[PDB]
Amino acid sequence: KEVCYERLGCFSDDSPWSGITERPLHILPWSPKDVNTRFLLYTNENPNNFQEVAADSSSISGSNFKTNRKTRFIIHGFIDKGEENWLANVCKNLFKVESVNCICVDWKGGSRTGYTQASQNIRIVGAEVAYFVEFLQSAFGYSPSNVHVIGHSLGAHAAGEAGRRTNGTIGRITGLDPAEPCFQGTPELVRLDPSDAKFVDVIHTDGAPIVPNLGFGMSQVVGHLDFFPNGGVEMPGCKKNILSQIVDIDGIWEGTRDFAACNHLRSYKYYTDSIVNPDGFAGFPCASYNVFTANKCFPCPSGGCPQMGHYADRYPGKTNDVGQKFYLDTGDASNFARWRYKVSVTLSGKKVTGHILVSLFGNKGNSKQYEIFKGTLKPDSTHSNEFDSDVDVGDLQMVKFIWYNNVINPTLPRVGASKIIVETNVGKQFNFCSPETVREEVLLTLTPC
Amino acid sequence: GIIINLDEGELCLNSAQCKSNCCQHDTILSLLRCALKARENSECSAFTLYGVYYKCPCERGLTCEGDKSLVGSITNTNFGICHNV
Ligand SMILES: CCCCCCCCCCCC(=O)OC[C@H](COP(=O)(O)OCC[N+](C)(C)C)OC(=O)CCCCCCCCCCC
Ligand SMILES: [Ca+2]
Repeated sequence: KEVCYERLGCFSDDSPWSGITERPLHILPWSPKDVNTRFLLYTNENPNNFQEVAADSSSISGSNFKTNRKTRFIIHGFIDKGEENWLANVCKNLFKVESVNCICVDWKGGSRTGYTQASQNIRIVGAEVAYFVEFLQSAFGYSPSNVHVIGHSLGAHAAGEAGRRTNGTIGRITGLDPAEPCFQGTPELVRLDPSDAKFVDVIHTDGAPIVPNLGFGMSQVVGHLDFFPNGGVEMPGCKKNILSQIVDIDGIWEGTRDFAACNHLRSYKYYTDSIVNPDGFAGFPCASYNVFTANKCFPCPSGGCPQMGHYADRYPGKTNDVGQKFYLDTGDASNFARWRYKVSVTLSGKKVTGHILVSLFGNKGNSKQYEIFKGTLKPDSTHSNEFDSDVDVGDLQMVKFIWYNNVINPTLPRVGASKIIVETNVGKQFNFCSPETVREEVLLTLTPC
Repeated sequence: GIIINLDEGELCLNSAQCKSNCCQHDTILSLLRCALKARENSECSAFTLYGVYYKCPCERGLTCEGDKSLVGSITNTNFGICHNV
């Protein structure tokens, strides 16, 4: 059952668009008149008011779009509109680091309707974004390599159509938590998959099952690089009780959204944050997440850790294989950037039972004490742990050690650290030494060695 | 977390609710929600009677150095910086 439109072509409910296990219902895209896609242009010139544009020379000509800079299209998902503040705020962040044509794609006439129909309307949106990219190339000789399509959830698959239709020539697509229902498990046609663009990178933040767990994003790997922050299933900050979740640090709206879809919306908050933290979301290649937390995937390889987000395209190995998984950890609330360190403590003093904590000191800053070990503290054993500092402390100048236990032992024992070694995510190792042991709750400074 | 063992960011009426024993808020009529104990070289308040902080107290081994003695600051503004002793 085909449905053809002028400029966009025909749409048919044939397999695999309908009638597969994953997509039973035979539904067609609406529209084009109804979905009603609009390109709301924001540029460094006009950072605050978009100017609506279209695929015709008098619109591109009459606006701040410059063919001399890159074009980053942001596509939203189910239920949003392109006027939602997170699309404008990816732009507001992009302008701090570049001259870019930021086109927010609004398709709310097709997104505020039943999910099964919003999954099909995607097709008109991808068709609509392709035509504008085709037209920048025909009219203004602007190569698809300059185009980046950032699409969140159902918008990630919209991006995947855009690239499919320009087959593979667009620069990159960034699928931010691609929607799982009606896509996970289906062929490359019907979804975002590494072939729809020259580079595809994904951020996975809700990889749980839609039923039973109401995990909106997908767990499957659809990009050259697929990043799984906090292991991609459950995000820090998202398990806050409904009243402090809705009542947010500003926004009943941003609160309500996170009550409804926290994890799933965390993907564009990490991306938005990466723009201005260019080293702050390093990606550790690992067999899994459980291994990464087993302290077995650090540091980065001589090669590098890709940055999750806006600078993943700076990763040298980026298109070397499809579906490469990177694990990493972020913050619970904004400024999600974290800097993982590894620390090995070699103990001295009396065998006691405690917690040992470390603090790092470097030229750029210092840190929270992190816990490296809690257990039998036997002298001469070593104990390492990796941890996501919230501060990149620079080059290490000092490290201070402190322990405490739960039960007061009147023998009054003293424990210390003869050698602590901090290793950075690149592998820089800094060694520190001290011959002193200290009491419970006293802070042992260790100096360079 | 629900009404005790509150995670940082959970709305808070008294610091013992919070896992970090620190309920804090920027200003006076501000919603109080669980936060950090302060680290070395960040501002801090000394432990108070009042229940929620404007500046959390320090990590262990650390001393919030400022002028405590003052009744008045021993009310809500007993602030300091976390020094190791
Ligand atoms: C149970 C089966 C449902 C099937 C659909 C599941 C989603 C799968 C694809 C991912 C969705 C996507 O593309 O990202 C789109 C996201 C998430 O929408 P959602 O994930 O559907 O959340 C499900 C709940 N809703 C349907 C209500 C969204 O935008 C959002 O901020 C959703 C925020 C809506 C906030 C509720 C506000 C109420 C009004 C304002 C009060 C002042
Ligand atoms: Ca595809």
